[PDB]
Amino acid sequence: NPNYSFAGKTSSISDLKEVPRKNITLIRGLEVYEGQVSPSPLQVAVKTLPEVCSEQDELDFLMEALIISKFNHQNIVRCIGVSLQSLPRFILLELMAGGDLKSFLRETRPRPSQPSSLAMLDLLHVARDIACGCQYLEENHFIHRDIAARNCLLTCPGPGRVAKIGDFGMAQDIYCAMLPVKWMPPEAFMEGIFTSKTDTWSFGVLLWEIFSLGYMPYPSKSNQEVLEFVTSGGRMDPPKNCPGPVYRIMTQCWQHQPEDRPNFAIILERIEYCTQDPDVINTALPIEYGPL
Repeated sequence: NPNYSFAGKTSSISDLKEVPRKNITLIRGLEVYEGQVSPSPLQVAVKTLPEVCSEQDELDFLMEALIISKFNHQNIVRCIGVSLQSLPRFILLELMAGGDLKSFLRETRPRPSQPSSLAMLDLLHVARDIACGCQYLEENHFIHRDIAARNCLLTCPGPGRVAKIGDFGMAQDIYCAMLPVKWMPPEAFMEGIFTSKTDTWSFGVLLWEIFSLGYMPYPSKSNQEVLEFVTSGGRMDPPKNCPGPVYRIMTQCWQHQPEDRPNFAIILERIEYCTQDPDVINTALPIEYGPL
């Protein structure tokens, strides 16, 4: 019966909104499923706990539910509720029909078949959306410890999409071959120290992911190669066609000392300035060659 504290308030399993299992219908796989909760039922994403799981997996599933349920921000995926009293156990989330941001960027790259699928403003809007969520976490003293394109989701694929932070596993914090080293600042991988300025660093890496249209950070480098590179002052080059003003946000996010990195209010200010600049937003994204 673990307690969870966020923004000075403590909650437990009893605070989670239990939805009767009979009101929940699974529609398709997306494990995660599209579902409906009951003339116009609510469309949801359903995250499931495998019945064949360990006891730690059970506790981790509960904690995930507690964490997400206590956030209240338009750029953090909503929790509709849970169904923990039937098996397999469910967490019911906001349906994000656009899927994860990394997959979206890769699949929606400008190609000859789709020459204007995305523009710079689309990318700056995604960046602003996630920075807004990050500012909310910072203001509420929550350290994400796992900001990355794979952990962000889109409301829909088409125009008007809103990006949100969707996953809260805190993968960077060991307090390893699964460690997301490519998103971690020096103090995190060396000393295991995390603060809101460690989220700033990771946001810089996300910005690179966005403006590269979904490339893996540090092209051709392994995890240890990246660790040694970043420790010695090495930084990524700009993504292809990346405007100078946008690259400078990245390089500010990657200052060696945490105190020299911007907070999320400043990041948002800088993203807004880029969004206003015609030379930035009139920059064409590269076209990835393919058939008509």
